[PDB]
Amino acid sequence: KEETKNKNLEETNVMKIILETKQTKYYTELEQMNSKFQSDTSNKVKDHQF
Amino acid sequence: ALYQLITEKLDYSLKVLQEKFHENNSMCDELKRKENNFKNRLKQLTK
Repeated sequence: KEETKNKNLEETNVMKIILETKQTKYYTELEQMNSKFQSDTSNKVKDHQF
Repeated sequence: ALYQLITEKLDYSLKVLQEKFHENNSMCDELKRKENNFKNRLKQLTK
């Protein structure tokens, strides 16, 4: 009864953290690209307005 | 794709609008000279 929980939790956590390291590898560009658009586009917007 | 094309569109639009602003300023000062000339023509006519 103890062993069932032991193996389940151990393998589950190993897989969870390993796949978490795999997954967390993918995102860097969304917010940065948006912000780096508006940062140099605010002056253009003000030009348009005025 | 949404970023680069729109930013280049706006960078060209800046020139597009500034051209018309400069030409509007030219038409405005030519209007100023024209109205001044008409008013001075009236001045001389009355004299």
